[PDB]
Amino acid sequence: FVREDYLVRKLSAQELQDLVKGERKVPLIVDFYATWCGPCILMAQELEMLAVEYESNAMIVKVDTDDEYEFARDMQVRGLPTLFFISPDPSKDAIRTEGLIPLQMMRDIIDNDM
Amino acid sequence: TEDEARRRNWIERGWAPWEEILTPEADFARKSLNEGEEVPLQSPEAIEAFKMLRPSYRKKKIKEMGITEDEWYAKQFEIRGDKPPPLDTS
Amino acid sequence: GFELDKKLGRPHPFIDPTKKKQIETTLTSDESWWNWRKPEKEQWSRWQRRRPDVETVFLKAMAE
Amino acid sequence: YDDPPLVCCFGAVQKEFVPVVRVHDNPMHPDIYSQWKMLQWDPPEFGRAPGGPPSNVAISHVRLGGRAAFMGKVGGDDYGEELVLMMNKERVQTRGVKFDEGASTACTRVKIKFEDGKMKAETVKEPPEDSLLASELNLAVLKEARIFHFNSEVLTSPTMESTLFKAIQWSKKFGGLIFFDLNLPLPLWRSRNETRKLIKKSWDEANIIEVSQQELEFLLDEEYYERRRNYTPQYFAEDFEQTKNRRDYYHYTPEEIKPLWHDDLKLLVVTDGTLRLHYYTPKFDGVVVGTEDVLITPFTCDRTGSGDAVVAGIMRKLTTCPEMFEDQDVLERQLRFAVAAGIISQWTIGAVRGFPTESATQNLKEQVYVPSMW
Amino acid sequence: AEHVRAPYNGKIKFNEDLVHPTRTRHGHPAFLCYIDLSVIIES
Repeated sequence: FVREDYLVRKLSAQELQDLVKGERKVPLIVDFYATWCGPCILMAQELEMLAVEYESNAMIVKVDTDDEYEFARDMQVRGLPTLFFISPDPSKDAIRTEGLIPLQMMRDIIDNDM
Repeated sequence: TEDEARRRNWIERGWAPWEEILTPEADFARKSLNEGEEVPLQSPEAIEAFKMLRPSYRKKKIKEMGITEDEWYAKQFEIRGDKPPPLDTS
Repeated sequence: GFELDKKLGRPHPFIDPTKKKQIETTLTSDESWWNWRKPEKEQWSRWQRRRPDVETVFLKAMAE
Repeated sequence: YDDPPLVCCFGAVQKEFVPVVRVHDNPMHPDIYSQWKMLQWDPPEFGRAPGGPPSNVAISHVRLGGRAAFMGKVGGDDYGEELVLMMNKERVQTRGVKFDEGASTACTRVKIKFEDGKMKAETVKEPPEDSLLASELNLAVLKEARIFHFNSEVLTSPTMESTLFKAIQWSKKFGGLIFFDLNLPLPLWRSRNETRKLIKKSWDEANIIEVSQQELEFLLDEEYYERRRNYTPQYFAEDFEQTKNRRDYYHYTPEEIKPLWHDDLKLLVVTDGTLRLHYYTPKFDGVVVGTEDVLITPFTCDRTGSGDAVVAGIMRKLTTCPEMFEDQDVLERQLRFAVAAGIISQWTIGAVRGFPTESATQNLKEQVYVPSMW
Repeated sequence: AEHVRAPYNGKIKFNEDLVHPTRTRHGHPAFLCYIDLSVIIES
């Protein structure tokens, strides 16, 4: 009866691993964030807008570094905010971005590289 | 009366008239406020306490007594009142 | 020099430097009561800076 | 060469991107980011005055009245132009910025593996930000610049590390001072021994080093100082001040710092946010008392970039007041300028957006400190 | 009541033996003057 206010789901490292190992058809965007990081407030609003634009044509998820610190380090996260763009084609390699990139830049990566 | 209450405070509540080593400002406050609010100080204690508000006057007073400054600093940490009867251990 | 600038209204010190004297020596915090002693450390005030105004800026520009 | 003297910032130009990431034990709601500002005014200790990319220092240095040039590489795409247009707007020299038309700015190609039942990534192609070559260095900048500034983020890239030490050689040949602003990224917090080996070569080349309190304790012994802070006398305090249960502002002795000291080091600064600036020279040491007030503006406070403003304020005064290295009283007065710059930087959302000007910083310094400390 | 303010900077000069010590209602030491005391400020 009441629509939820937030579209981006928070996933554990174990849940994210199964999502990556499993079969996917849409691009997978993974956000690493922390509630204490100031720029993550700005990034959180951009990814919610990106989820609205890509209703079912993309899957937007987020991972907290306070809960999955070891997982983030193994994923080569050097700082926050960090985004991973994972293609549904298993041969293509993922794209890792750093910093508050513009919303249009995210769309170009998803459309042209994902 | 004000003899049993004092004894009661000593025995039941552990009262003792412990020495209070006051600064010249604190010593002047207690001696002057007993006279009034804004009045000419008349008692010799409050008049002397008014003079002692200046450390320069204290140094002049100390020299006239022939003692050093540190000795005067030690004389203020002295037990006041009467002394107990000296011990006689047999 | 002085007393001619003063007569004409030309710029000059308000007090003649020749007829200007020091204020000797005053109480040095040991001959003073507690309420008249200078604090050992300077105290923050919120009034410690001079208020800016138009007059200060114009006077400096006219001085140059 | 015009005045003020030029400064060069070396590394990657990024928008925001806080590098120093550790684990905090007080998380807010994972979705309601309106609660996250409460962590800006009760921050983790490693995030009290966070640093950032070297481009933040260059921008902040120019706003404080200095002149700065950025040395690095961006891609030939649209986001690369936006970063360059950001630094040109802030009047940062960009002749030292090289374009790589075949790369995408701030984009790293990585491959995902599933080693020992866990998900890991490995770098396939580094971004243009971490791919500046030695032949691409602008030697006119390195000749003119009096301070060469870089962070430890360049040590995470094999290409930049080789390029970094060629830039240092040229800068020293031309008499420039080397400023190492540590700002340890996430990987370098894993273990003390691996990090000390990784940074030792760059540590020895530096004439000026700025580290946070957390970084310094991590490099020496993290558990010893944590135990030291948590000690409470069992029966009575050793002095009256210990009874007040005040915050710990421990000043490290120069003998504790000795494992990190070398011959060419002129000034070591340890920052406890903007609250304390511990300084160490070959001749003397001491602490500058500062302050912070983010609760004065609870809805616009943001600590990101305040570490860069402090570093920029230090470089602003070092270039124009060379006697800071030898005079302790002069050094303390000039470091209070850096404290004021850090305070203002915490009053605005966004690092670049909130960097203060010189006159605003000078005004705050005179308002906060009594006139005898100016 | 009326407050007398110093018209110039300078050094106060008077004979403290002509006045009587007192404590004010603000807790400060002061002197009570029962005569026409002459106080000098050397500016």
